[PDB]
Amino acid sequence: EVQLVQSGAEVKKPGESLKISCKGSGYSFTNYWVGWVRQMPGKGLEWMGFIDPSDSYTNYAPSFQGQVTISADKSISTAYLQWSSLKASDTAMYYCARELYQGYMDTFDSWGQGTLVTVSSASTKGPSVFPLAPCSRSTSESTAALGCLVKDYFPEPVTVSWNSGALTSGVHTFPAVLQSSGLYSLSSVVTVPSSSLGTKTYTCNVDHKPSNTKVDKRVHHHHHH
Amino acid sequence: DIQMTQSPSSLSASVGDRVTITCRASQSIGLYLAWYQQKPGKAPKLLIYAASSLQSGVPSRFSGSGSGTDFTLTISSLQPEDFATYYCQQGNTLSYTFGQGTKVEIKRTVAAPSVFIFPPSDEQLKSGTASVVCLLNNFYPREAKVQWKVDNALQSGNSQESVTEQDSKDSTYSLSSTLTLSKADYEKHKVYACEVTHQGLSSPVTKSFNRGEC
Ligand SMILES: [Zn+2]
Ligand SMILES: [Zn+2]
Ligand SMILES: [Zn+2]
Ligand SMILES: [Zn+2]
Ligand SMILES: [Zn+2]
Ligand SMILES: [Zn+2]
Ligand SMILES: [Zn+2]
Repeated sequence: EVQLVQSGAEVKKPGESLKISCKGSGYSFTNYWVGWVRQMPGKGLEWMGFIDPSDSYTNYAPSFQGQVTISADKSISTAYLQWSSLKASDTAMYYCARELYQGYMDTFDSWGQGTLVTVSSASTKGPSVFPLAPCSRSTSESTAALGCLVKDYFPEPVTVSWNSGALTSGVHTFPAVLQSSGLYSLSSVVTVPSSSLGTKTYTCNVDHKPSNTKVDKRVHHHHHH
Repeated sequence: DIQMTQSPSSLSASVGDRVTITCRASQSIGLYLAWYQQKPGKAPKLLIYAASSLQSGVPSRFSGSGSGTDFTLTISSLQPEDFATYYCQQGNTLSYTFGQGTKVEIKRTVAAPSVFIFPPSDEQLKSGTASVVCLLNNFYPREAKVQWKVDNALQSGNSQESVTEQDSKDSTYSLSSTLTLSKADYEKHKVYACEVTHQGLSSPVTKSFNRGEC
């Protein structure tokens, strides 16, 4: 079957160069054009341009003309997207796609899995983890919320579990926000019986692979400050 | 420079509904419009090409119509696997362009959020910063207004929020908003409050705490 497989996620600093790849298999590579598409965080699809691997002809969207280079090595059925100098604004998911001409138009009938490119001046940093717990006397309903604030890390992602994975029901782990500092922050919360607050312990477990760190935080509210 | 405009930008629908999404081109593209589906984190997939031709393997509940400048994608009898974002794309020229996308979300009954406020931890304060968090749990629809007040003054510019995708069990949203102050500014004030407005609430709900009595 037709497959496009892209190179792995990249985390780069502004000004660095980058070349990402798209390997086609299960079909005759030189027979089909390969297009590239950008998707910025939380945004839609944008056409970047294409290459005809049979003659190396390339064509770019006006916005991308001069900003990036598309190439192909047909001997290894591989297409490439390249930047000589990255900008933070280049942060996005990049897809390659095979073009199949049908109904008298080009269609993108097979897509790569995407390559996530993150460009930032930030440096790798593990999170600090802080408890989210109600004020001592503010729990009046029969269920309470507790959580952990996972702050000031880079790059994404972190993974958060509760009670070593024993607690999954009612957990909401929110999308991270990018702070003005260039570091991410997210919260993870769980709703639990108010009864259990003095009987049961709740601990969040926060893994951050890029920094090789893991932080556990027992959620508590101390009775003096 | 053919601009594609989709409408609506989002809609809520129930399994079994007939859903219609429209796409307008800034100039005629004849029949040369395709439709794509994308789910979060996943690659798009081709559904329809040349306005009305169904892509091999795609369920026949997807249909397309239109020509010139006005096009429609219709999903008859919406299925659970159809909640996703849909993009149109013109291929009249070699300079392809996509519409901005239409997100098809799950309709359910109104549900008011449960609201919680969390003071900053002592360990965070030690480091010089105070994050105050307001949680809105399990609400529907997505539209919600969260306002922070400190000593009864409305805050602006110093909070960020994010929202989960619809819950797999109850199709609700949850939202977290974080107000961030320096420790020195945090210790200047007494009253910390988040006020929540939502269709499910007859009047806004405020949750609050007083520094020194929390
Ligand atoms: Zn070669
Ligand atoms: Zn206590
Ligand atoms: Zn003590
Ligand atoms: Zn503490
Ligand atoms: Zn919840
Ligand atoms: Zn004040
Ligand atoms: Zn206290």
